[PDB]
Amino acid sequence: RAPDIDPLEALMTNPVVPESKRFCWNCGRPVGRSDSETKGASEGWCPYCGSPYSFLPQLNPGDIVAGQYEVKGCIAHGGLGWIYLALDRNVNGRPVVLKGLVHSGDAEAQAMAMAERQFLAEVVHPSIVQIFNFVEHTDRHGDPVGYIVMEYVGGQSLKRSKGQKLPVAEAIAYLLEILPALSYLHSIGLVYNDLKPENIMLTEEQLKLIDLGAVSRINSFGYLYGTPGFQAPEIVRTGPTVATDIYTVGRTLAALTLDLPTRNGRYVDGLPEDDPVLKTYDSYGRLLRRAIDPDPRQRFTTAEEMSAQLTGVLREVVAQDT
Ligand SMILES: Nc1ncnc2c1ncn2[C@@H]1O[C@H](COP(=O)(O)OP(=O)(O)OP(O)(O)=S)[C@@H](O)[C@H]1O
Ligand SMILES: [Mg+2]
Ligand SMILES: [Mg+2]
Ligand SMILES: [Zn+2]
Repeated sequence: RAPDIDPLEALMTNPVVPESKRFCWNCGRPVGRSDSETKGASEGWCPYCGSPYSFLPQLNPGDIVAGQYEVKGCIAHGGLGWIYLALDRNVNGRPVVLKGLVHSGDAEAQAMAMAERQFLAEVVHPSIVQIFNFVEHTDRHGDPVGYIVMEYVGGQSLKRSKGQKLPVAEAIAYLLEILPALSYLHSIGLVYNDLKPENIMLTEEQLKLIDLGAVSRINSFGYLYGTPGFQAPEIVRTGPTVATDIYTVGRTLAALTLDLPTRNGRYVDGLPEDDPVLKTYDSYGRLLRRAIDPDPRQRFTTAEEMSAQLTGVLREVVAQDT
């Protein structure tokens, strides 16, 4: 007899953060580490900045959030802590995903965080993860914390290491599917702000953008955070813009296709000279340089314009590959 297995079990991870992956959310320094003297604590305070940390899950299997979401366990751990899998009692017990909103804060701070992100529930595009709700629950210490509720997205991110870079045609075809989602965001006065391979999910059917935490209004300065090697150099002066999102498209294509030099764990600005890929596909190299131009006024004016040039480049890459 063949067994009846719950397919959710294979989707979840052991709810322990390995020591090599423990960092302070505030100052970025390693925390919760074992030394030649003492064992690393799963929760405590950062010895350098004094910020509280916890690598323990804040929602346990069987917990019910806002009388609606039945927690099943953990999917992954990130910058905002654990990412939980839950079953939505309003939508037939469909598995959904919960993620925290702020690393720390009192009741008023949590309420303000939920309210400021509520607009994401109105973002509707087939290539952008759907946000279903914003809910409150108590953490492992009894203090109320806010959660974003989102659609469960299948597959894995486009993040590729030095040995598994995508062929140019594949990477372009992927970004051509992403660019209309950016055009859609720009049409409603929003910037995605966090485009990078790790935030793009590849499913059995399509591509989907996740991690809407950086989504912001054009020319606003409330959120300036970004990854060195992906973020536009002028973000401090202009705030997020269509031009900063175009720059991230260029950086994303480069990170998916090129063996980019890295320094202190981040990709260096610009593109390497004599790179075999850029010498092979000239129009592609020209498009990337335009997209990452240090002058934002020199970049593609709109995502629709970039898509039009990119379509032309795909035809040329496909023809060259023969
Ligand atoms: N909606 C989702 N559906 C399925 N898996 C998800 C979903 N959101 C996140 N995950 C998983 O969790 C991983 C990390 O998700 P992210 O939102 O990028 O978290 P992050 O690393 O903490 O970046 P931050 O918190 O937003 S600043 C993804 O690579 C997926 O494996
Ligand atoms: Mg992310
Ligand atoms: Mg984020
Ligand atoms: Zn710290």
